[PDB]
Amino acid sequence: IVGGQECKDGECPWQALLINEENEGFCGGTILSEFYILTAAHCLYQAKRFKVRVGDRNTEQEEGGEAVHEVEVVIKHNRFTKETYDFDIAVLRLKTPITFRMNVAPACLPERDWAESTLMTQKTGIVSGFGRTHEKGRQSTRLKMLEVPYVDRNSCKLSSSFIITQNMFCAGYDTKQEDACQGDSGGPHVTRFKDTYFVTGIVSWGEGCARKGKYGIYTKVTAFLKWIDRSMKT
Amino acid sequence: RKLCSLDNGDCDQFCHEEQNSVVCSCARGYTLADNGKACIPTGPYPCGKQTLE
Ligand SMILES: C[C@@H](C(=O)N1CCC[C@H](N)C1)N1CC[C@H](NS(=O)(=O)c2ccc3cc(Cl)ccc3c2)C1=O
Ligand SMILES: [Ca+2]
Ligand SMILES: [Mg+2]
Repeated sequence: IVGGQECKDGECPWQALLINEENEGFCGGTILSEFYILTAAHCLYQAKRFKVRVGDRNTEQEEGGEAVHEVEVVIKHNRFTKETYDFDIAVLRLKTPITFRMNVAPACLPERDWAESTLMTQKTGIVSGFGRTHEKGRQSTRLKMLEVPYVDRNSCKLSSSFIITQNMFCAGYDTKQEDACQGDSGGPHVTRFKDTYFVTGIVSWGEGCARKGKYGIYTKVTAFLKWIDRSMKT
Repeated sequence: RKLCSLDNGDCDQFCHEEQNSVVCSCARGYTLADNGKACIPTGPYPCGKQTLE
């Protein structure tokens, strides 16, 4: 995350972190239930064997609230394409159930119609992760969050050098130096409604980080609510 | 603005218009209160809430 601020104690409990063989984070995820994680399809080709860490806010030290879970089943959308990044979504089933606690809790899945008319018409959403704090820097050792304005669909289309499909949406700033970045992919985009946070997107891609005339591109969760429900049963 | 378009129909969470009337509902892990509008967490760590303990 470029700009924004630190997630303070208990503020981002749905954040998950995918860690490689060296125990280093390479992507994010969203906790949906005791057995399921939401992530990006493109994150699956960034490591061979990986696990999931929950409850962490500072990767420099183990304070005691962190827990690691192995992945039982990887459910990747069969329509994902590296060429356009369309259908950038995956669901992970864990071997053991997550223990909800301070800094560990699921985000709410909304219903499709209501989410589109009421959540996605709000002024902003919240993106979070352990990714880079600048386009060329190293990954953040602290979990960060950032408020990002929803961006008009037409304006986003005009600004992009790659096709913006109906399975995607745009959020962030034209020129202001705040955006998601490398390592944040797969993580949560949530929208607050009366002190309750609902998952509205998955961190997907951007032409670099926080560039002028450029926005952040997120997988549109509402397009995949039935698919998610089906993945959480089978 | 009428029904679900006027302040979310007074609902805490989901709002639906059924036969020209407001109907509220809640996410999994909440139950609708007796007033038919508020959403009550059924147990510990309900979805979408920042943790306090
Ligand atoms: C255009 C796209 C790319 O190479 N693509 C996507 C279009 C299709 C093409 N085949 C691959 N790119 C360019 C490099 C960039 N990688 S990044 O690590 O800087 C990155 C990753 C995810 C991001 C998410 C948000 Cl919301 C904002 C900024 C981000 C920056 C990246 O993703
Ligand atoms: Ca830690
Ligand atoms: Mg910009």
